[PDB]
Amino acid sequence: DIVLTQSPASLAVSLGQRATISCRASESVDNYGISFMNWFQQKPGQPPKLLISATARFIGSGSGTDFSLNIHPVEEDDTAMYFCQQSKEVPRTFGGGTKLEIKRTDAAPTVSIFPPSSEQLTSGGASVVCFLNNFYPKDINVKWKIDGSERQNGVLNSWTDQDSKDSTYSMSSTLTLTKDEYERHNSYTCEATHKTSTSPIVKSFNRNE
Amino acid sequence: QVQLQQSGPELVRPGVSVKISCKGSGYTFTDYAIHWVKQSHAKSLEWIGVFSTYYGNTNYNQKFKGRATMTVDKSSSTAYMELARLTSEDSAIYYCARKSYYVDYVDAMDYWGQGTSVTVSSASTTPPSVYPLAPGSSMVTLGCLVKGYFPEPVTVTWNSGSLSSGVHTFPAVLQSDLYTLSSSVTVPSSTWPSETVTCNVAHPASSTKVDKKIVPRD
Repeated sequence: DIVLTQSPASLAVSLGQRATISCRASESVDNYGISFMNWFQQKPGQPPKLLISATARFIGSGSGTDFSLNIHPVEEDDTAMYFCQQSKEVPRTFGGGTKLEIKRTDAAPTVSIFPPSSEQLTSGGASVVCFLNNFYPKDINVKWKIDGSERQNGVLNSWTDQDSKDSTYSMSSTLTLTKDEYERHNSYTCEATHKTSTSPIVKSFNRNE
Repeated sequence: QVQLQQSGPELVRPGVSVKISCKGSGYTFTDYAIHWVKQSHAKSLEWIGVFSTYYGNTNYNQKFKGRATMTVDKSSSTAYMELARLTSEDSAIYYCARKSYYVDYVDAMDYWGQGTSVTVSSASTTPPSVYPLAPGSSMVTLGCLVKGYFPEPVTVTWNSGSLSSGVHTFPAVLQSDLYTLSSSVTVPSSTWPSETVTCNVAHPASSTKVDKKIVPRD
């Protein structure tokens, strides 16, 4: 097969600036002056959408084995995965994708912590939920503390893709305990370390309140 | 408008086959071939093959080992793809796409179906438990925890879809053959609890719908 290698894996570009994404083919995808190369944009939850075929904000360039997609000017809704795809030979093949991130100003996460519902405790479980919403950049770490001691087991995290409107990220962290272990401790703390503050953001509750 | 409408999500046991459909509208279906594409995760698109709706000729990616069979019902403008002897490696979103030329002689995939999510698993269908997340007594953030269901998908809405801004519904996480997901909604503090906020959860696979009001803590 013709192998397509994209570079970089991800890039962050400011609004109005130029983004350049590379695709290298393992052999020529040209003949008769025609480049049999397409580009696709895939937004989360959506099918790929054809952007460019062969070689006005999206422009393809290149020849032989060397191709690139240029986006200019970059807009908020351009956050997406971008794929190259060759139609020079069967089987058709795709690159591994490049994530375009929109660079925006830093934004501190809005942190909210929730105790287990009475409904869940009745069935014998206890999930503590922490939402860390609308932050930028995407790098964040969440630490769970129980009575001041870090807890690692029972933590499950989920992240959103970058918001197509405000270019932020959100995260949900859930610490799941048994009702038995949960009722043996008093203080539960979601602790977030993010570029936006030197001190970690702390939200907590006490079970006995 | 050109539209390709695919069949719904499938949960299938290992070793069986699954047959998914792709119905075209808004164009002459037999004037365009149909591509099929597998997406096993966000950074993988793999071409399965291309089917001539007019002639019935097929060209397959050999990597599927002949396990894929492409057919058509011309009278209903519907293409089918059957994938046989399934394993967990076949769990993926499957797309159909129309073959067209935007540039002369260059095969492109120009309109795509919405995708069909196939889950290959022996695990049992299980309805979700829906837990409301209320804060104690600016903006207020409320939550909904949707726990212990299988398979995907669930749909979460707030106030039957009337609350759309300020919602974050997070990707589900699988553990021990059960999914958990959460959703938050942020609203003006003057609007809850003086007005009602409800989490609406639907789990089609278990034919379950649950509405849970977010009730202020007593």
